[PDB]
Amino acid sequence: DVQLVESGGGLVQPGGSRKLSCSASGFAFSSFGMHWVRQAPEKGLEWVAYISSGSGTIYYADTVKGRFTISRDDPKNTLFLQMTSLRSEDTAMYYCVRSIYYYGSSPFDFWGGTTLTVSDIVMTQATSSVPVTPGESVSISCRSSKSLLHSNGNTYLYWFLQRPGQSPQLLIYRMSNLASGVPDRFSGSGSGTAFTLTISRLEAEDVGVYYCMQHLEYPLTFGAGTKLEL
Amino acid sequence: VSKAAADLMAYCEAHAKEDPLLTPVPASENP
Amino acid sequence: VSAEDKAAAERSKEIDKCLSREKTYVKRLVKILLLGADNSGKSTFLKQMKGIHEYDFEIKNVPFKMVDVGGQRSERKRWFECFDSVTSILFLVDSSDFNRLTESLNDFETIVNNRVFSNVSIILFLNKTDLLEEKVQIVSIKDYFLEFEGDPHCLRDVQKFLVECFRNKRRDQQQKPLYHHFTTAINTENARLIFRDVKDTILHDNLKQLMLQ
Amino acid sequence: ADATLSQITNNIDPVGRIQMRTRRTLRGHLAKIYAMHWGTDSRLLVSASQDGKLIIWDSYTTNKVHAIPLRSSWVMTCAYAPSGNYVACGGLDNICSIYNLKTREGNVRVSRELAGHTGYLSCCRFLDDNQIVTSSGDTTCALWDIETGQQTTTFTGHTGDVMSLSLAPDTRLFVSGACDASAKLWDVREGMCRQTFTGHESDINAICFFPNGNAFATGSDDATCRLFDLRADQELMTYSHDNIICGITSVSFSKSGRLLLAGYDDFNCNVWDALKADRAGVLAGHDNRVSCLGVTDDGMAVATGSWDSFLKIWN
Amino acid sequence: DCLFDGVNELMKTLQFAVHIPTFVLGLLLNLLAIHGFSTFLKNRWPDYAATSIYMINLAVFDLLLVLSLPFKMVLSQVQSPFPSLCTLVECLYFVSMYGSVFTICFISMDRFLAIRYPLLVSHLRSPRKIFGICCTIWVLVWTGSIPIYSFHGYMCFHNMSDDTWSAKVFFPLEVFGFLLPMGIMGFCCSRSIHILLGRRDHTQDWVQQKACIYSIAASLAVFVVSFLPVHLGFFLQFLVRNSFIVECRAKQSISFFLQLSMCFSNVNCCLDVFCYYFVIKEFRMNIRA
Ligand SMILES: CCCCCCCCCCCCCCCC(=O)OC[C@@H](O)COP(=O)(O)O[C@@H]1[C@H](O)[C@H](O)[C@@H](O)[C@H](O)[C@H]1O
Ligand SMILES: *[C@@H]1O[C@H](CO)[C@@H](O)[C@H](O)[C@H]1NC(C)=O
Repeated sequence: DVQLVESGGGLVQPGGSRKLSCSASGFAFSSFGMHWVRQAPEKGLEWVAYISSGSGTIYYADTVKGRFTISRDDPKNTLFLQMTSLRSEDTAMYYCVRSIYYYGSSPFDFWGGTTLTVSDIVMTQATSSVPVTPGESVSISCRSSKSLLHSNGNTYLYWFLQRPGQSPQLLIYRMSNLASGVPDRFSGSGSGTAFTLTISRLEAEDVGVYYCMQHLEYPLTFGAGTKLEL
Repeated sequence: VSKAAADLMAYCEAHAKEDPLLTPVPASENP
Repeated sequence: VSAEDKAAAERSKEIDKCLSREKTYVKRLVKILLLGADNSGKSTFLKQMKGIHEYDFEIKNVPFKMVDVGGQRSERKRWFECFDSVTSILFLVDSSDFNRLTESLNDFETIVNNRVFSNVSIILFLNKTDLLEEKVQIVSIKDYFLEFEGDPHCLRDVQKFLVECFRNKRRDQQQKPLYHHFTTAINTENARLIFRDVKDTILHDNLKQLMLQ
Repeated sequence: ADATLSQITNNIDPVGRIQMRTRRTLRGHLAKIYAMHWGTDSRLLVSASQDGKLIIWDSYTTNKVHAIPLRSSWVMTCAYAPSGNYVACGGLDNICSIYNLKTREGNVRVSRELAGHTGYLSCCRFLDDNQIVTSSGDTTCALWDIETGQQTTTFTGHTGDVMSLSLAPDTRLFVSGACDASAKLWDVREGMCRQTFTGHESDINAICFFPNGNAFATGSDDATCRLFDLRADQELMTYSHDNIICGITSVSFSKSGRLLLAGYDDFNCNVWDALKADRAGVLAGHDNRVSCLGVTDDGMAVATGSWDSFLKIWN
Repeated sequence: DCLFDGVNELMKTLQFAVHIPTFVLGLLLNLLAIHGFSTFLKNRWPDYAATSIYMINLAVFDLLLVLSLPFKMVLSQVQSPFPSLCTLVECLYFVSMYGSVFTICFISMDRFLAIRYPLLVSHLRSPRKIFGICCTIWVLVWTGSIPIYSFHGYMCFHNMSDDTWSAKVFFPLEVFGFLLPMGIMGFCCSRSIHILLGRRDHTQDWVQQKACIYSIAASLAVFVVSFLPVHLGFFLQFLVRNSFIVECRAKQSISFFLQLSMCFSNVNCCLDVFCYYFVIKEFRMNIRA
């Protein structure tokens, strides 16, 4: 089974350096690009860095540019993130995210979990929380600055869900396709500049924080967290 | 034999509108 | 070309690099197709050194692949066209055998006279030659071959007559050379002969490529 | 027989010359190309090369999405599942390999290894996600379910080796050509032959179904193609030329059936007009004998595969 | 004193009698050889492209020499008021000659390499290496040729300077234009012939290569009859320019021999079409239809 396990975190004094490691057991790590996505306490997700399958193309975030290094060890099946000159704003909950890019592929599916504490398309959801009684379809809306519709017919919008105390999991990839192992109640639709998420039924499993992300260009910007709860 | 040939011609004429190879597709519409 | 199409292009580049990394091996590979008979001793010859078998080995830093199609071989040209790229065709026969000589000669004539293998050299092996002298001493040659001329009890004459009869089945001589060998069932020097014949075939190919004539 | 097809079609205007150009060329294989199949999305195609390789491409952008090594190098056919999850292959190893492309591991592994055919596999075409129809050189065809792998029904009656197999649009009947200069129409649900046709004088190398499912054109090694009708139970028309003295390796029909594409052994392909029984186009650009030829589902592009280790997309 | 009026009076008419039909035949012969082999570069590339490269190189060197012939023909009797036309004609003449020589030597070397090690050259043999080798042949010929004719100049191909016939400029010419190429030709032909004749024990079918054991035996022959007397005359003339041979009735004979050998070496541009281009069966079927 797929299993990404991250370690190397802890408490770091300001201005220090550290290394975060991630084992990638249970799948072909050589054919999957890897992303680092952190989450500040009581905040949303923000992309950090990305490395391709062949370690040819490497991308960073403007906040961590020139400060963070991302490396891949294919023979050992491991991902490394080296951080230096840390600041108090680096406290987050880092996650290693799988990806793979071909025709019909579904990137950003499997995540992990690790904790680190230190002593551009605009995507946001204005609705902080949407309380709703179970039994009726619930709609979640996410706003974007540019248009995610591409000349080839692709709309790079990603719908993820994070349950309390858990890790985010991919609900919908490319704004119209559901990830494997998901209930059929979830659906997604929308225009080039507007998108919507529909949930047919609500259960104890469906309560959580919903996030919207764009993959049109780097850096990948997340939306706001819609707290769907009963 | 004649009925089969007539049916073949009728089917060919009915679906002759949607043959991208028969009618040169415009470059903008060309995949 | 979006941010995800660039990654797909990079993956395609990696795949193409992987394919091109092994393009030297396919050129360096030397293919020999085995077309022996049941009584020829093909199994013993293979053990010394439709079930399709492939034996891959290395001789003098040269990769050799022997394709054994024993059990079922079709006469359709589509089946035979799959082996038009092999370097050599090895034909194994039983020299000591008497009644099977005509059938093996017919098989050799059918194999050689096909246009599919016009660019493939033919190697001939005559196994179990240690019993050939005893067989020719017990029973002469002229009895089983009216056209034979010479001493029926001379081993060299018998070998020469067999070689001539085998080579007479070649309708065309200009295409590729035809070779021959005489080995027993216990010797372990057939690999050197195979390598020498492969080198001779390669030299002939280079001569034809050089357009020296 | 009362009126010939040519007599009725004489009133139809000729199509005229059609020029089809190579939009993109697919390269990367290291040996001869023996088969290809068009995916249901009309963008993904799978091809088999005698270096023991299977490649699934992106025909729109010439992008290599999948590259699968094969256990046996001597492979003669390949197939694509209608749903797009599995790919079939077969050859001289008398085994049909089904590969699954949607593994959670991220790679492609062989889903199943069907065995039971005495001779080499000469054609495999998927019926659904859990069924497949195969033909072998042991002069018989078979129906397999990939859930268990047992021969649900074995179709026997062919004298020579079966060469090509095509399935009807309704996936209820099919037709197979063999080396006995005859073509047999078999029923999947029933399991015995109903119609047999003998018009050719040599080995039939390819067969395909008309889009309406009531006729089929087949080519042989006598450099002629012949069209037969199921209801008429007789030969309809022969497409041949005096300048053509090479056998036909593959055939394919257009969406409307007006243009029939046939690959020959003279380093090129022909595009005949089925109704007018006259040559209409020539596909040239291959420096070797063309093996496989396929018309896409949408009818836009046509893919050709030859012995020059190159695949050409035409439109 | 020594007067060379008689030898020149004879050699002018000798050139006018021998060189005109030599140029006339060689022009058409090379214009047929080039077009004949240009077909193999458009329809038989993967097989004969590697050979056609240096074949066409040799053909174009022969054509350059053939085209330079009528200009020395014109300027062997009259003087044109130009100090650059003679230099250009001399440079083209000698560059074409010693380029054809090097091309023939490289052809022999390539044959010997393709024969002695067939498996090694079954992989490392592409027209890119041969294109680079032809390019370096042109480059080497030009750099070794220009600093010689830059110190030549009353007439054209007559009365060379006293530094053209010096040891430092004649010994390199003899060494790099006759000795080494002749030794390489001899080795690469004798070894190749012995190897091709030793195929009898490998396979009785050696008779299938009968013609292959004669074409090289022609290459080792028409090379001597068109390059040995010329360099012998060069050595003799160099001997008689640094106070070694001084006598009448002898220097005249040496001048006659050198001029006649240089006039007869120019039929090698016509004998190379029979040596190399005509012994190929495919060429014969291509140019005859
Ligand atoms: C590095 C190697 C390759 C590089 C490219 C090739 C470069 C060198 C090419 C060769 C040049 C060799 C020198 C010139 C030879 C030549 O062409 O020589 C004319 C002969 O004719 C000799 O005659 P020359 O020395 O000129 O003078 C007599 C009167 O010509 C005559 O008329 C009179 O009768 C006589 O007594 C002499 O006075
Ligand atoms: C060669 O030129 C020199 C230098 O001008 C001259 O002295 C000599 O007489 C000439 N020899 C001839 C024309 O034979």
